[PDB]
Amino acid sequence: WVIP
Amino acid sequence: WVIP
Amino acid sequence: DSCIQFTRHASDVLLNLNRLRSRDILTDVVIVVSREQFRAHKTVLMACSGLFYSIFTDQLKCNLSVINLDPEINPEGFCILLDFMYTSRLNLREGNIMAVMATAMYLQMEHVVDTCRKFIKASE
Amino acid sequence: DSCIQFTRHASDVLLNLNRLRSRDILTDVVIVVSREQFRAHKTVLMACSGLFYSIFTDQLKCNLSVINLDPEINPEGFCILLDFMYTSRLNLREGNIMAVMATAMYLQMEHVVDTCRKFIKASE
Ligand SMILES: N#Cc1c(Cl)ncnc1Nc1ccc2c(c1)CC(=O)N2
Ligand SMILES: N#Cc1c(Cl)ncnc1Nc1ccc2c(c1)CC(=O)N2
Ligand SMILES: [Cl-]
Ligand SMILES: [Cl-]
Ligand SMILES: [Cl-]
Ligand SMILES: [Cl-]
Repeated sequence: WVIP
Repeated sequence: WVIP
Repeated sequence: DSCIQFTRHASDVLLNLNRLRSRDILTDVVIVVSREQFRAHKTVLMACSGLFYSIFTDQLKCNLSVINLDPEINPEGFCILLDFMYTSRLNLREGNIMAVMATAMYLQMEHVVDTCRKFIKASE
Repeated sequence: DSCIQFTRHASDVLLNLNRLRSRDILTDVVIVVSREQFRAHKTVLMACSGLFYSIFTDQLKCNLSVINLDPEINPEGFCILLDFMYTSRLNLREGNIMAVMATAMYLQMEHVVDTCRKFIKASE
């Protein structure tokens, strides 16, 4: 999971 | 396009 | 093999599947969550959810145009997860995390359950 | 928005769509290319091809279960492109590049046409  |  | 790969292909396919969903093009099922209805493509639902994969590989249920979810399922939680299925983006907030996690557990979406557990553990 | 994103989601969706195709699950059209037949999902074809997007948004053609391609279309070229649609992997070889490019032009798959043009220019 990432900060897009 | 890339070499996968 | 000796194939070449187009990096953005999977993302572009998903963007187009979401555009089709928004325009109600070739949607083949309506998911009913208490008073709310959500139109979708069976193949996308199966590709994202262990529960939908089970339902639509069933010899009788594969032909249904309406699927009614358990009455304990929160419509907003379902909406957030349906958006995630079609975009890879999860709108996870303090106000919805419990509903999102419970819905992801029911839908059998392990990666969502995992990030919800981690975000909850960080706040305790 | 304040969304989080699951990097591998789009790739995992496409992998599952390909698994469904291989098992002939919820495939809703057969593409006929001279003596050869290819089963697929209309939504995936539309999401990858300008030609299929046009065909399946047509009020009459959207309901067809069989689509016959132009007799000049090479089945191997079509097969390579259908595999690309479901995997992001293009099996481009000296022996098939001309057929792949002609098929990609007909199917309106601009990124494939682009890499074929570049590979051809490098060999001249
Ligand atoms: N459609 C399809 C499908 C196929 Cl073909 N093979 C394998 N899994 C498929 N889908 C599916 C099954 C289980 C789970 C998910 C997706 C996400 C998750 O957390 N659990
Ligand atoms: N399905 C869908 C779709 C939608 Cl909804 N919106 C926009 N394009 C869509 N698909 C589509 C149209 C044109 C082309 C491609 C795909 C690849 C390419 O080279 N040209
Ligand atoms: Cl029904
Ligand atoms: Cl997931
Ligand atoms: Cl027909
Ligand atoms: Cl393309």
